Amino acid sequence: TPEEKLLRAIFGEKASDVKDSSLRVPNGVSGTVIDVQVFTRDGVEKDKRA
Amino acid sequence: RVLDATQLYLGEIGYSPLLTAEEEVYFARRALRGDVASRRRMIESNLRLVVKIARRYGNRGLALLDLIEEGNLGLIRAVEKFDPERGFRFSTYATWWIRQTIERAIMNQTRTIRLPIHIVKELNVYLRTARELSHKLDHEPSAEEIAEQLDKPVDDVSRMLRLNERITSVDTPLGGDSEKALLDILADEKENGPEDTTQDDDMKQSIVKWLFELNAKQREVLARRFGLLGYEAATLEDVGREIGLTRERVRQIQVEGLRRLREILQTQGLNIEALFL
DNA sequence: CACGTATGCTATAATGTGTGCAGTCTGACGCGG
DNA sequence: CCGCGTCAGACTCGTAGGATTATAGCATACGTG
RNA sequence: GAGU
Repeated sequence: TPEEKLLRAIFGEKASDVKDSSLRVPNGVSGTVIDVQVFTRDGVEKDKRA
Repeated sequence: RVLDATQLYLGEIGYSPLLTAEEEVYFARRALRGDVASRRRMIESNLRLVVKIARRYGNRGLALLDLIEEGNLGLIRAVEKFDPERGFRFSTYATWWIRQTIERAIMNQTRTIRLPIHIVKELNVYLRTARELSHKLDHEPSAEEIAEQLDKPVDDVSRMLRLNERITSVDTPLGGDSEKALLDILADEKENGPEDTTQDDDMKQSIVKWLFELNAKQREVLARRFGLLGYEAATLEDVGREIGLTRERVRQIQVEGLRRLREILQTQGLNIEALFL
């Protein structure tokens, strides 16, 4: 919208290529992470945590 | 009485007499000449063959009647391109055309999202290869195992297997219980939120108020150039041409107006900074 | 020209379907013989 | 009359995702950067 | 599976 054109011209802050789909804790559940499991395909370079 | 489409059609085909070789040849000479009657009689006499073949190719592609019609279309191509002079029987030739046409039809129509023939046939070779692999490995094959067999890219194999992902109906009720379907859960992601709609009102209206704080000249330059209070995002030349010739002066007043807004923001920006989430 | 999508042709003879399920509920209210 | 058909059959809550198959092989034809 |  023209408003965000003007505002992003004012602040510069041109919006990046990447968004945000991070998995977060569902609201009002709260506890301790006791285990994590990672699954990667056969060919993709693995995560450091994996 | 007897109201099945299928039964009616099969009865009608039954009442046409089967041809011998010499008869087919005589008829067909005149059919290529354009006898009309000859073509009709050869078609109708050989409909029963179509049904025998469509019986085989059916199974899971399409409705039997659907297969029969496509098969008939193949048979017509065969009657148009038959060679009576060549000693080969008609039924032998027709079988090729009928099978061909049915298969091509089921490669297109069967898939909701129409898949081009090339993609479909590629995918099929991936499948048949998977079958051989699975027989001998005891295990159904991975994408990369199939790819290693073909000596090809895993990305290729993966993309094809993704396309094979078959559809789920939005109306299918969930959980073995005729309670509620997928539609009942599925959001409109594009449609925000009375929240979001009201926030745009608030945003747009706060910008009006902010624009009026500035000079009459700056505000008008900003409004016309942004296309905010104007209609069209008037270019430098357009805004200058309507006000002050100096195209350069539009840039100057515009950039000046942005910097006065920055001042308002450093002072009263305590509201503006919260627009960042 | 190439890349993506399409249209096409193949010749031993073969020529009327079936297939996968449905399981039978119940008290009422109309509709052709 | 008999018989065959069509129409109805409480309200909110929950759980969980998910299934199947297969369409040859090759040469020409049409549209876009 | 939860009250009706």
